[PDB]
Amino acid sequence: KEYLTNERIRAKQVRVVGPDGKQLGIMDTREALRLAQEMDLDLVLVGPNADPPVARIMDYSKWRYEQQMAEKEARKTEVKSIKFRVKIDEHDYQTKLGHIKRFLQEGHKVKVTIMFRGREVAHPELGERILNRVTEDLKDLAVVEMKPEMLGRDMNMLLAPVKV
Amino acid sequence: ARRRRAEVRQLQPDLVYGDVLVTAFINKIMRDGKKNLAARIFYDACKIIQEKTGQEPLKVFKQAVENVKPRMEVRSRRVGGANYQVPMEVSPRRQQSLALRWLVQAANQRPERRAAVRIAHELMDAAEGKGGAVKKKEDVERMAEANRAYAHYRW
Amino acid sequence: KRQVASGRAYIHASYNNTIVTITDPDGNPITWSSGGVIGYKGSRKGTPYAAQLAALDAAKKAMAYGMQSVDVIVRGTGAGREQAIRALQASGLQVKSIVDDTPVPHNGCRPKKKFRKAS
Amino acid sequence: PSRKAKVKATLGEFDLRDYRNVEVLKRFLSETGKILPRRRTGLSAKEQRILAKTIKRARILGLLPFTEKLVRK
RNA sequence: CGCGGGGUGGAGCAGCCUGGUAGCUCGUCGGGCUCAUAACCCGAAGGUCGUCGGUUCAAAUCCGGCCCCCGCAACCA
RNA sequence: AGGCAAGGAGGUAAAAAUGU
RNA sequence: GUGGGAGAGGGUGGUGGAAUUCCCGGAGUAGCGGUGAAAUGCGCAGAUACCGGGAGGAACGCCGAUGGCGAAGGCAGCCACCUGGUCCACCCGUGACGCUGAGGCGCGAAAGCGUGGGGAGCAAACCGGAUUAGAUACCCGGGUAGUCCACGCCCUAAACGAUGCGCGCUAGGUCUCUGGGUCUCCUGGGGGCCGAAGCUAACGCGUUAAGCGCGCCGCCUGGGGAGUACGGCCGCAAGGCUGAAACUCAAAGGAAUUGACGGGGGCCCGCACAAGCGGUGGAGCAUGUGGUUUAAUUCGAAGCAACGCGAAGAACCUUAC
Ligand SMILES: [Mg+2]
Repeated sequence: KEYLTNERIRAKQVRVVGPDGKQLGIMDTREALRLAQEMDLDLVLVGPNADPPVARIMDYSKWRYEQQMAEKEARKTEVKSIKFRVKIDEHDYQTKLGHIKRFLQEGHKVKVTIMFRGREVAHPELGERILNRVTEDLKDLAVVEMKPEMLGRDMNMLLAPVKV
Repeated sequence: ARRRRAEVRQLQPDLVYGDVLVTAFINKIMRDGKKNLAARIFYDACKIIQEKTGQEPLKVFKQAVENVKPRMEVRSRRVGGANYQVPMEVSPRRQQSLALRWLVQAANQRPERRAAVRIAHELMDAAEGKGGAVKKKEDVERMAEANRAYAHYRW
Repeated sequence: KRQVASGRAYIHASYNNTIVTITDPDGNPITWSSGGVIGYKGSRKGTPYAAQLAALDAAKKAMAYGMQSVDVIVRGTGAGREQAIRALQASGLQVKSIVDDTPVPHNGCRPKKKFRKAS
Repeated sequence: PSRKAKVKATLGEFDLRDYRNVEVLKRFLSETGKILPRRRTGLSAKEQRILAKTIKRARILGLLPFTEKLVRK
């Protein structure tokens, strides 16, 4: 997502895109620079390796800030995760449920992951039973997306909110 | 490795020039254990140099070596949890070795057919003030004075 | 736009950024330069080389406003204040005398939890 | 560790409890508005305490510098 | 259907908004850390942006059709 | 200028959960 | 008693600058702040840093100590006052007036809580952001109770020398302060450190004893249950004091000693990292292994130290299937 700025295009024919949507045509570097200076903006090279190199007359710093914000907001809006087990009991389960609910309320995607070890014989069964029960319990503020997915020794359930 | 300062190695000097530097260069050139092939190659390169830039083929080599040398080189240390580049001085011997290595590298990433030719061209470049080895040296130098931020760890 | 020729240099030396402010014989500043003026937006903001660079920048700025005689005030100990001092000495700058003034309170209010445990 | 300029001995006879004399106690405040310790002053515990008291009084008055500035470094 | 907002790697989205650059998180695949697992680390496989066009030199994107879907509108009868 | 120190400094400042 | 002497002893009345933040004036500009890294955060209505003035509120740097005071909690700018205890010298006066202390009264950190004031910093709760698999946490930015003062409570404590006080006696040395002296060295009174005897489970203690005694009080009677339950009493309430049983187990505990380990400290080492060359990992194949499959894929080998291993010779034989 990085491109060369100001006088820094190493070309002697850069094609000038104005600040609106126009194709101004096939121009010089110096001329492009002058145009940029005229609008109190700068010159960005958005498609560098072709015939006539691309001089977009945009505001660079602001654009980059916007991009960075976009990159931030997307990742962090989040996936939050809870790790269960095969043999799960009552108070602990309740606590986990509460935690999940809290996370949902916060405004985030919920993920229920199980860590397996000891005879892959009735591991999918109990896993399903508990996970499905959990889902049943929270079919008021949460809904189901990726159905019970045992893929070797990697079981994962993905749970998404009702009102984000 | 924590006991001895451990010895810088002795080389039997050249069979055409009488200079250990030359021998070292030849050794460097030598991959796969064929000095008695690579030394011929070096000789050929020297001859080519003599033919083209009307200079002594030892003198040119020396000039090249001088050109390729870095004074502030860069290193690798993990300080604070994260690895920071550490720019510091080079011992003369070590610097020379580095230069030789970089020249060798330049020789293998040049364009033409016969290796001798490539080596000759590289030598010429070094003598002049440009080329591949020279470029690498410059890069190295740039890496220092820009990452001199962490140059409060002299080690 | 201004000019004065004689004056002070102030180095606030914190953890996070070594800040250099250059000023007139009264107390009103002419220019100030930081680690963040010449790049360095981070932990390496508070770093001796960075500090030195900042100092150099400040000196240059001063030279543009026609400034000759400089008296040195170090305020604190952030990581490179010595480096900064050295840089200042170097710049072909009429480097007068070196003075250290701490804003150490004469035991005032009990500080934050990172100066705490140190009572 | 302080061993060449024993600040008690060099200055001659005088009274501790005389605060209007500032050059007499100018020995006793260091470079900053900081008092010299037992390793630097060379005084009896009691004597040292008395001196400190006197210095405090002086500070309250003005005569001896309250907080100075470290020249040279 | 009436009007507006969009459909993007297997699922959710950043990019669309300035026309060139499609990434990340999770899922599948494998190894490694390991005493083992988790995490972790590193990659592999996985899209042409619902999509057909046009604009345009280059469309995800400007723009139009259509699918649609969603949100709404199904009001005075 | 050194012999050994006596002190004020900011670098060390990676996070690390159990048993088939 | 006289004669001194030290002291952050205690309260009352001030007041001294440094610092912080607030608010203006200036001048100045693009970031500051932060950190293992960052993000929230504040800043163009001009922040931060810098000088000028004030507004406040707290606490008092150095000296300062391993020191001093106090019964203990505790106590430090400095002055003034009122006032405690103390220690000595003189041995001058009194003439056993002492020592302890069940109860009781009194104090009693810090927090809390009541009432009013103050409100800068800090800062539970609380909101953020990061860290994280999860974070109600550590890290970072706010931020209210509250810290502060006044009255009134509370009254707990690692209220600890984890050592009750009173006296006597039992080698020294050494530092520390503090007084008296015929003041290079004595003598008293504290505070430490090293140790004769002796003790003690040892560690240790050792004229400041946990020694040797006596005096008098407090409590102990396995752990856990449990400072709980009941009651009683005190408290505006939190809770506190006072203090069990039923049951339940064969350990709960302390000291050290070996070793084991340590994301403890020093010193070393090794191709351990670095420096260096070149590979594996990618391609194909050769093997051996897992896995499957199959009538049988003989058996074992398991991180280094199983995996071109036993097999240094599977067409049959070998060869177990
Ligand atoms: Mg894994």
